[PDB]
Amino acid sequence: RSRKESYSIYVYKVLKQVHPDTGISSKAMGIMNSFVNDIFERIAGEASRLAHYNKRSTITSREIQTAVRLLLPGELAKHAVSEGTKAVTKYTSAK
Amino acid sequence: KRSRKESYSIYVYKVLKQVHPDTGISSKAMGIMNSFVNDIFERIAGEASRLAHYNKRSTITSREIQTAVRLLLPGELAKHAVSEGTKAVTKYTSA
Amino acid sequence: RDNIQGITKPAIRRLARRGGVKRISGLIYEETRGVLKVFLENVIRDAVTYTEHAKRKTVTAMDVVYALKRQGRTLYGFGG
Amino acid sequence: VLRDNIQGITKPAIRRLARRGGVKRISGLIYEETRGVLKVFLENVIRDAVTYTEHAKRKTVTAMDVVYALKRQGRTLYGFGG
Amino acid sequence: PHRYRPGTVALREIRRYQKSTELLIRKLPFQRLVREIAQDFKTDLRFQSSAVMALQEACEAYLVGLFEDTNLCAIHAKRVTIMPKDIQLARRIRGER
Amino acid sequence: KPHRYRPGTVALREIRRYQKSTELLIRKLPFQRLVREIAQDFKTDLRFQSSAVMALQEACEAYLVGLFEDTNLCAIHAKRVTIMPKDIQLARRIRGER
Amino acid sequence: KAKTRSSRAGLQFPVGRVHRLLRKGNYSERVGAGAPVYLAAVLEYLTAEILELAGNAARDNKKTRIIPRHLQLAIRNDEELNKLLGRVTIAQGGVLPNIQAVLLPK
Amino acid sequence: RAKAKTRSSRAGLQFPVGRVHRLLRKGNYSERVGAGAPVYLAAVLEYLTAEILELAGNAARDNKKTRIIPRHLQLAIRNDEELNKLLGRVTIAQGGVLPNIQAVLLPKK
Amino acid sequence: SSSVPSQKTYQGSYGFRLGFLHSGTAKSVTCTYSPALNKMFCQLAKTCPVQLWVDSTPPPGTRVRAMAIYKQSQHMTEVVRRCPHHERCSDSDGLAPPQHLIRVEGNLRVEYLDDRNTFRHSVVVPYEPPEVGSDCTTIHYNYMCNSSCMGGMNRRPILTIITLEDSSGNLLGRNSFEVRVCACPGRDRRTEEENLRK
Amino acid sequence: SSSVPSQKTYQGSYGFRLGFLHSGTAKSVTCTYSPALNKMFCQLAKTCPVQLWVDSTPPPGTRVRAMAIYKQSQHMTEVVRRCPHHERCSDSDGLAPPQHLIRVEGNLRVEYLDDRNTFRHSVVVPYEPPEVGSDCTTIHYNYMCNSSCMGGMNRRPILTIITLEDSSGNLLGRNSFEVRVCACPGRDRRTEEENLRK
Amino acid sequence: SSSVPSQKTYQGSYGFRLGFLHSGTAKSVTCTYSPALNKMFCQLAKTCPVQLWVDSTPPPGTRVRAMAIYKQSQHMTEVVRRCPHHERCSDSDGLAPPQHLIRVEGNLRVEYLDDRNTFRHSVVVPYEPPEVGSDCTTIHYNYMCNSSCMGGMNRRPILTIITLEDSSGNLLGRNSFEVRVCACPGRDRRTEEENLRK
Amino acid sequence: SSSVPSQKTYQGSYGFRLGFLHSGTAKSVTCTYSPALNKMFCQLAKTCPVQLWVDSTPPPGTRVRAMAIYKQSQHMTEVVRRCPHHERCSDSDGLAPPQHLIRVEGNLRVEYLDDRNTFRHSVVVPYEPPEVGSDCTTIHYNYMCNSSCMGGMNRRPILTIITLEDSSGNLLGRNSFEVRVCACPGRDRRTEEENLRK
DNA sequence: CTATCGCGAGCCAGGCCTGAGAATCCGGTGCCGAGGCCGCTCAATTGGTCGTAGACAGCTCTAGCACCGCTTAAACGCACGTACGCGCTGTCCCCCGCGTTTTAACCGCCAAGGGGATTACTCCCTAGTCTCCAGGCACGTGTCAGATATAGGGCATGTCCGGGCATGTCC
DNA sequence: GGACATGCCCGGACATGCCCTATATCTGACACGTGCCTGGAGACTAGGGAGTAATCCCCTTGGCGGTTAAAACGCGGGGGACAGCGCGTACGTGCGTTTAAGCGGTGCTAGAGCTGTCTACGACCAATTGAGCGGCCTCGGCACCGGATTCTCAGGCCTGGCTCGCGATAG
Repeated sequence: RSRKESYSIYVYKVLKQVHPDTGISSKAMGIMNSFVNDIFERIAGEASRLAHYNKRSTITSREIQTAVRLLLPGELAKHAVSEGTKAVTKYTSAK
Repeated sequence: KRSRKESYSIYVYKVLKQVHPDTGISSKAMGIMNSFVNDIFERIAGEASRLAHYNKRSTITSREIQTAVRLLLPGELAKHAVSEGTKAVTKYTSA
Repeated sequence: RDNIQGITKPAIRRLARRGGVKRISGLIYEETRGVLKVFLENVIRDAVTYTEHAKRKTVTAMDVVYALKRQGRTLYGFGG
Repeated sequence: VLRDNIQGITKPAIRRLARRGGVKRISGLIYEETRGVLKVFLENVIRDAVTYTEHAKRKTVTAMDVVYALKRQGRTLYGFGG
Repeated sequence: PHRYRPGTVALREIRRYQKSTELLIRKLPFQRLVREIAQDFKTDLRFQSSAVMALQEACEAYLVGLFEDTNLCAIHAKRVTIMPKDIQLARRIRGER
Repeated sequence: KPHRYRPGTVALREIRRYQKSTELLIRKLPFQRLVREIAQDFKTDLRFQSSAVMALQEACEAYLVGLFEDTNLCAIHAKRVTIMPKDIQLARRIRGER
Repeated sequence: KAKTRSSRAGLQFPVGRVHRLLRKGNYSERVGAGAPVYLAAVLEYLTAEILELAGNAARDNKKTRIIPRHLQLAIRNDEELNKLLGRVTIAQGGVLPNIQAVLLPK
Repeated sequence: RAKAKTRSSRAGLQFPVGRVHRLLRKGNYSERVGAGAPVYLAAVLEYLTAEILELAGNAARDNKKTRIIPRHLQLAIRNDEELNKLLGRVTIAQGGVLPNIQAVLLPKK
Repeated sequence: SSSVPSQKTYQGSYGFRLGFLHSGTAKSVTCTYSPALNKMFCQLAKTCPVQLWVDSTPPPGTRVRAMAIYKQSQHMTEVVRRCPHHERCSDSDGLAPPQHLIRVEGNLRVEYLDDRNTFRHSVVVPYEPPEVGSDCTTIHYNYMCNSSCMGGMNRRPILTIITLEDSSGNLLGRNSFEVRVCACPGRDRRTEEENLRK
Repeated sequence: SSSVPSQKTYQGSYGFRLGFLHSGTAKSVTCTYSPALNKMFCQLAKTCPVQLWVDSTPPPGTRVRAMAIYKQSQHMTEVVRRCPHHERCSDSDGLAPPQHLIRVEGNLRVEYLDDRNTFRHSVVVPYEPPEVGSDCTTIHYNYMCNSSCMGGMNRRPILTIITLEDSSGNLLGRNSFEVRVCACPGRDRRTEEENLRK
Repeated sequence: SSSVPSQKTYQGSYGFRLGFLHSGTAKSVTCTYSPALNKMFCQLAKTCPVQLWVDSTPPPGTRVRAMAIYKQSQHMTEVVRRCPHHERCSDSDGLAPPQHLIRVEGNLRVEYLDDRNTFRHSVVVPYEPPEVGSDCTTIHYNYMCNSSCMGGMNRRPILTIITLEDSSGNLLGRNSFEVRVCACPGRDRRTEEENLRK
Repeated sequence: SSSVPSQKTYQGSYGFRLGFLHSGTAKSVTCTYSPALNKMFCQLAKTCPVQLWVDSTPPPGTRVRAMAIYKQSQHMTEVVRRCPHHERCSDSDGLAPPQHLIRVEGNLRVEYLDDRNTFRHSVVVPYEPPEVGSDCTTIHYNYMCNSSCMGGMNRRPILTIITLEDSSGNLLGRNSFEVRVCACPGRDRRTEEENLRK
């Protein structure tokens, strides 16, 4: 009964959203978890450093956005910024 | 009178006078020394923070710092630095 | 524009000499120019990104230092 | 104490590794250099892994120690924990 | 009897092992080597199974990549056979040598 | 007849000269014009600090010198002396920049 | 009744979990409300892109389940993903079936 | 009140224990920091500074110079295997490169 | 065999071509040729006429050689020979060795060769021009196993290679055709021609 | 052969009878027995179980011999043997001579005889009383040519004669059954059973 | 010949009779017997079964002889022999002289006689008693020319005379039947049977 | 034979042609010629007149030779000869060897040749200019087997080649015609002529 | 007259001397940036308090190590042939090196303005705490999918034979 | 001669080969359900960090002029890139042997992991003050310069030695 931390149910929901006919093996699930954790650490670390360099003590969406622009390639950065902005705007309206 | 800007200049000069009493330092070279010290600082502090996080440790101690130094510094350099740090910490604790 | 020609043939020769090469083919110069330009695109991109995040209109030396550091080559002598 | 285990990395294994790397023909002299390179890799990776193990007050090198060592050496490995 | 031309079976083996995913280094000798090197770093170490598999995956990926770069350097010199000097050049240019 | 050195003697002399010193080898102003030109393709009406351009120039020359070192080593590996574009492409490919 | 921020945002990754991981990562003393939403959203997007390509590769291989090999094919075949993961090794991924032209027979 | 004396003096070090401690506290590394961590860190930083400055001074005297310039720092770093390893990915401004000619490039008799 | 005989068509200096009779595809016609397939269908031991056409007459001493090889590339190095049963049965014409697949009938000057280097069997006769009126020379071959004989051709298709040689055995011309030796040539020819549309 | 082995059923003192499995007549059937025809239909080199039944146990040293003869009277004197192809192919189990049609599988004490006087082949094993749980001893035969093999049985039906003999080969009992070795035992069994009504 | 063999039926002490199979009149049946005509119709070189029936078993050493004679009285003194063509063709079974019309197939103990005094050919085998669980002994003859062979039987009908003899050649019994060797036994049998009504 | 005689028509310097009588086609006719087929149909041993026509008279010592060859190319190398039966029968005219197919009747100066090199048979007579008042010289041939004789021509068509040769045997002229030797020339000629329309 | 030996002349190689460029050294002025001193200010120190986290003890139970046995696939040693690395050679082209012309980089000097850093005020945005509840994560039960082998089911292709034609025969 | 007599050929059709596929069964590895509990969501609070506005000044941008060193261009040539060729040897391929890697079962104990407790230790906060930074001044590093001295390396010339050719003498 040792509770752990994984994104398994959320990865499976996204997969079913994009391809509701494909499964995933344990090794593949481990690779997806490693990938997501690695990305997370990279982006959060760059955002943290960005905030420190600019004498900012709060993690806000502008540093996240700039960090995404720095780390992601061209089309990936543009599509990620568009999806993030639409989603944050919809949440802010929804409160 | 501008804002307070911290640097290691006086400490670099004191160490230099300890090791080379009759040697000076140029501004460009002092800037290079400051860049070096700050870079090492960032590397060691970041690795120690990561080490402590990995082990579910909430306190910064001397063991993670020493281990980080051993990871980042080469062999004989690590041994000498570890020896100096231990002697210095035990002498401080005596006070 | 035409400003890529301001990094002249003798300049690429001098940089290559400091790199230790004794002879330089005629086809080397455009290749070097391309490599240099790509490097600049990546560096300046990161620098300007940092500048804009700070709500500034002038790219600073510190912006460049951060760009170089994150590119994987730390530059000493310009602060930080 | 294990002794002369370096001879367990056989010639056909190195040949197979080269095949996966796209190598078509391999000189007989390749093997000692490859063995040396492999050894170097091990001394660095294991040194970091054991350093982490000792800091953690453990006597068993864990998979996370190795993955972290690889990450801090820039050769991040996926599949054994994040 | 029948004999294959030099090069066809090498290419067949390259395709075979690049198509599949099984490990190419033997488990037990790799573990023995790792343990041997470890005695000179810390005594009576114990190693997890997933730890040895991690070292083996990392080692095989590193060697395969190094052999890719070595092959590219050899072909660059209008050669096909890899030489020790090829390995040394690849490692020097990668910046570890 | 006027004096003339055989091919290479003067090459080595400039190698020794420029490896002994540290003063910059690329012209400041043409590089500056290039940097501002390239920059307007990311953001228009951008400004540059003087120390920013000098930092970029120092970085560029260090990068090029290292790349030329590696290119020379690859050329020598191929029992050649004169460097060519395929040498540059091999050096950058093996470094992982391509 | 309790309704989560992910549900209000129409996203799949958990806003609460990303928020807690940011708060406990010793990254900053405060974190804004929008930052974990943005980060979680980027993660969904990247996951969807990788799973899309890996599924495509699986179907090209007449496989219904994605395997590590398909993940390696997806990451290495896509120019921007390979750049993003330029220094990443995927275990059991293998390599791309790439053969240099000069090595082919005449 | 007792006379004020600094931790750096108590430790026999030149780098400021108080400042390094403050930078660790404010560097967003952890909520808590021990008293011995900044002492150890200051000791390692002082040691590395003393060795680099020692080698740079040696190079400066070899060049009959009494003032350390970036060239001497670059020479000192690159002429030491362990410092060169530690600073393998660092470029020194106005440092130049080590004098070195491959044997194949030298003239032949 | 250490080698594989070339099968490349080569009309050469003398404009050497093959011709075949117009036999239809009655179920059991003894020998019938398919232009669509360039394939002869014939019964075991039955007469198979092959016409030799030339634009000009080759010198006296010129010879005509026939050799079979397997058509499928993986079988090409295997020598085509009679099966163990037919090899042993008592059907030699007094001229042909028992293991040779291909015989020539009605020629006293026939020679059978078992090549010491290639191990290939072949049958050779002197080339004879036609009379000034006639336009071609006919040679009559017999195939002494069915394509299906187990331990022999074992259902593998073969090619017959016909070469025109000078008196030293040097190459003057070459042609070839596929062969199926079978019980019902007409049936089998129509089946394979139909399958061309499939 | 100079002689023909008797085929007369003789149960003898020990009440010797044969029995066979109840295999049906389907496709993929490797061995099926027809009570109507007293005929086994089996595939080449497949297991053919034959049960030996006795009313009482024969003495230790008793042997069981199997021999094939042609069923048709005009062929009876011809020794049944493997065809030239199968004789030459490399399928010997290390125990059986290459030319023997009938093998016993799974018995180290098997002997193969080539009778010096009659020229007949036969295969003999020691008789063993039935195993605990069974009222019969099963022997497993393999037939190493199809009935249709050219140069061999050449489509002539054979009988297998199973003899219970003593150490000196004296007769204690005899039984026999017809055999067809073929590619499709179920098909062929049903055909011959249908033809019984014709 | 100086003489003519008697053809008188003589069952003798052992009750010697002939029997024949019930083969029908299919156009080209290999061998068919006509009770109406006491005549066998058979193809050249094909198996012709003749059954020997006896009421009691003749002594060991008893032999069975077959001899052909022309049926028409004016031809009776002419020795029945193979024609010049078949005599010369290469069809001897290794046992029978080339000029003998009648052969026995499948019997190693067959003897062929060319009588020094009568010039008659005959073929003789040892009489073998039927298995005590059987009714008759079958001998298999082959006739090696057609009745129509020019220079041979030349379309003259023959009788086959079967004699049961002791070891020495002493007459134990005699029977006979007419024979037509022809391409279409069934056709020809039906024709001759029809003509009986004409 | 090692060779095949040329059959090319060659009228030569003397304008050598053949002529034949106008016999009709009563089924029983002894010898009838078909202009449509260039084919003689004749009965065995019956007179077959062949006319030799020339534009000018060849020199004294000129001879006329007749030789048969098989018409079908695959049989061309086989020497045409009498069958074993007719070879053995007692029908020689005192002049012709028993194995020669073609005879000349009514000429004491006939010679029969068995060529030592080619193994071909032929019959040759001196050429005689026509009797005064005649336009041609008639030679009378006899054919001594039927085309159907088994072991002989065996139903294979033949050509007769007539050559005019000088005293050394050198060729002066050549003509040929097909021959069928059969029981009913008129019947068979009409049948083959009718089949021309088929 | 031919052959052998000796002497003289020419060519090639090696050594020595001279010239010439590059470096070293000496002085000189001079300049500007590093070192030191002083005012100030704010950031480290000291002293005390309080929450909490990690050091240690102790219990559990997981998995890593060690071993035995069997199998079989991989490694290994060797034979052999041959393709490729490497050395050598020739060719030609294109890069170096130097002289001459041009141009623009740099230094200095000045002007302007704009934006970067600073400070002050405000307000709203997030940590902290509480209360609750639902989602996510161990544990678990069966089920679904894939591969393999057995049943139909097609072709794959030889042999026999009835029909119908070919061809002899004769009162 | 018409009517049969009688053998031969072959298309029809069966005998009986072999692969060809489809369905069913068995084995192996994986989706979803459940319970719970703890981490996430709603609500309220303070407070301080961030947003915004005004200011100032410095430091970035733009322009003029000269001048000189560097860039551009031409051209001769030589040496280096490159193509071709020969060879020999080292490596690819195959085969029989052997060796150890792998797999499956079993043990046990070392040690990872979890929980409980409490005390040492680090956050926090107020007062102090002295260490460290900004500004100003000066002098010495030391380069920057220029010009004479020292000098090593390269090239050219001269001398000596060796080899080849010619002439003379002797046999």
